[PDB]
Amino acid sequence: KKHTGYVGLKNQGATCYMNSLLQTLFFTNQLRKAVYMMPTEGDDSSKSVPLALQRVFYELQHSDKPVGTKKLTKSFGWETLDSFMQHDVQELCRVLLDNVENKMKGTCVEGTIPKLFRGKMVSYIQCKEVDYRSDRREDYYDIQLSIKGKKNIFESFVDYVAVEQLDGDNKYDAGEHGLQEAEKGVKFLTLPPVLHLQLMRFMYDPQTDQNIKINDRFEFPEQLPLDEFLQKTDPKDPANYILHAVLVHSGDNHGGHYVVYLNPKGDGKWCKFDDDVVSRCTKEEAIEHNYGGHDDDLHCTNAYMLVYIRESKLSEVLQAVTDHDIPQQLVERLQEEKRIEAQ
Amino acid sequence: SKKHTGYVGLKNQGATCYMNSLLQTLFFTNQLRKAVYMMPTEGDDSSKSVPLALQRVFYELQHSDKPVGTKKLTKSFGWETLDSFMQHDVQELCRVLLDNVENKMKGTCVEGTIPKLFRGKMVSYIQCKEVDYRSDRREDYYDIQLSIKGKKNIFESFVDYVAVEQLDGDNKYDAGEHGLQEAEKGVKFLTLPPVLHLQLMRFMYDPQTDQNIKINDRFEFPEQLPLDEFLQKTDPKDPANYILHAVLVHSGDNHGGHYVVYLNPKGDGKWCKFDDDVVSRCTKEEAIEHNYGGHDDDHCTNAYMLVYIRESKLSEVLQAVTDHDIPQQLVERLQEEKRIEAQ
Ligand SMILES: Cn1nc2c(=O)n(CC3(O)CCN(Cc4ccc(-c5ncon5)cc4Cl)CC3)cnc2c1-c1ccc(CN)cc1
Ligand SMILES: Cn1nc2c(=O)n(CC3(O)CCN(Cc4ccc(-c5ncon5)cc4Cl)CC3)cnc2c1-c1ccc(CN)cc1
Repeated sequence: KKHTGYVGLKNQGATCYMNSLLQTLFFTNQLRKAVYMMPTEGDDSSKSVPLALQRVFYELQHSDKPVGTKKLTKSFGWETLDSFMQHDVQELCRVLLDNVENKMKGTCVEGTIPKLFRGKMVSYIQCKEVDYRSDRREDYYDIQLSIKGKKNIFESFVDYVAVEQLDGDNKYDAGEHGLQEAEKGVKFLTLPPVLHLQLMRFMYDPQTDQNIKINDRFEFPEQLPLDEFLQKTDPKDPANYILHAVLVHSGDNHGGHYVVYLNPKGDGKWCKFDDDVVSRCTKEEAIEHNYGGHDDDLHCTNAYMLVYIRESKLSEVLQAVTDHDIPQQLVERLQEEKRIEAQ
Repeated sequence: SKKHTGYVGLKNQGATCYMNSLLQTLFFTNQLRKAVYMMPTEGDDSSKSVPLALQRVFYELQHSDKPVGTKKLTKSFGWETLDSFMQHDVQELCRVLLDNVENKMKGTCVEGTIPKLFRGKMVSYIQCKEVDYRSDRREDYYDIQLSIKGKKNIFESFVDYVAVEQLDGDNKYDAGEHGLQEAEKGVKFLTLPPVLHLQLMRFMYDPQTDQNIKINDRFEFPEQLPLDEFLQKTDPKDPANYILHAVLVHSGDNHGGHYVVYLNPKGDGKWCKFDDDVVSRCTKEEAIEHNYGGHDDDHCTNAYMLVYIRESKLSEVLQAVTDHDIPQQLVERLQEEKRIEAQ
């Protein structure tokens, strides 16, 4: 642990992106502190997902040996390779963050999950020839960006908010106005302090009747200005984002190699987390080397998920955690477990 | 205006002597402020509950741009008259306040925050010279009263504090079975807390007037204070190096004099003067050297209490506080309060 100050997670079976996600959440310090505050007193140790996350986080913060997850995987039910093949990374994030948000209801940290992670967008449909429009505001906790045909994150976001035509056979059913020509789009109302972006790195290919991986080059910046994708900017807080984590997949399949790059303090000092092995790495190894190979090389290593933190919130999100942020009760609970196990 | 410094004052409401000085001192003990916010003040009465009254003063100190009142707070613990404050020393009011919140933090996630911040351990011994008898008393302490008359500075006070006293001749020690014996009395520090409260003995009983008088002698205190040599056993993993945080000052010879506090709230050596409702930036010299007290050649303005913070604990003790550290429940309760009188 002393190489970097950070401890790894055991490779325990094939859980694909799990270890990567767990480190990403662990180093969302404000989330971690909120999780320690959950009132898991009466919870049963084997079935409680909130306690199990407390346990993983406690061990990540204090253990100098790699940390196990078997109680965690048992607690939310994904104990086989199939569970991870049949879910996307953001679905596992939703499973975990939903559990702890519900456990935080009625406590001092209620609402921590929404405040850190959920933004607001509006999706619209506008009829060209008649006076009819439909608006639906929608909350989101992650964004799935299209990469195929796009060179970088900015072009992905341009694509995401682009106006789409519904004419010809596409025509919009406008109800009492009949079939109409219209343009459909989405706009961002807000962006959250912690921004979870998944890249669409598998696409359904009819040729094989199965999904294949997209290995194309796709660039993302260390610093991400997003003000121009809001509907209305705030001069008092520009939507400037800072890269926190790069979740990486090497290979073409669920048998590939999953790792995560983080700079946990947000200072641009990066480490690579490869299950039990954590090592310091260059910024290039974390960012540019995970852009993905371009056509010429004749490279299946590339990012599928990025975490950005709003500039204006970085010091709050990444605020230091001391072991006095872990309640004595929980400390004793987990330390009792260690004594039972070691004998 | 609060924008001068970012800090707001407390109203001068009658003669509460050192109270406003001590409230700012505690408010800028950030780790303690956050714990106080975490207290479960659901069902207590606003005019009866001291823990709720402290939350409310702290909440207003953190959010209001007008000076903050204290009548609800003084009413909740009973000191409504100048006599109430005249009869107690500063550390007694501190003890009253910290006792209330610590009791209220039992069973909660922040249980024990008060001892962790403020309590040290000392051992007091009497050792018989000529017979085999020794009496040892371990004791907790939350504050230290330092003698200043005849001492030039804090180091000489601490030298005095731990100096061995001879019990012989007419002040021989009653050693019980061993009769009257000659012995040596002393004190040793086992631990020093992260937040160190030092009262200077600036009032001494004088036989000439048969009453207490203020001692206005020069007594120097440093910005950095190494204390390792006063520990019975030192720790090479954490030296007892302390950083000056606050200087509580008195002007006059009288409880009718002027009470102010100087703080550098962030511990970065940028000082402000807190003069009830008026907070202003000041130089380091006005906070420290100007409060040493007039050297005889010539001043009744001087420090009576200093707060030091252990070097190794500064970033934890002074960890920044956002409004996310205040539970939404409590915010609503205090905002309902404010609307009722606003109308
Ligand atoms: C289109 N799209 N692509 C996505 C994607 O990649 N991710 C990352 C992973 O969830 C999935 C891929 N792994 C790596 C990986 C494993 C095995 C193979 C493989 N096995 C056989 O062949 N190939 C290939 C790969 Cl890249 C990392 C985690 C997440 N969401 C994606 C979406 C999507 C878009 C909209 C919605 C509705 N809002 C829901 C989902
Ligand atoms: C000896 N000793 N001195 C102390 C002291 O100064 N403080 C600071 C104050 O509590 C007291 C002084 N005021 C300012 C002040 C007000 C009025 C007059 C005045 N008016 C007319 O005459 N004099 C003069 C002044 Cl300086 C500020 C707060 C606290 N504890 C002190 C002790 C002490 C030592 C051991 C124990 C047992 N552990 C208990 C107490």
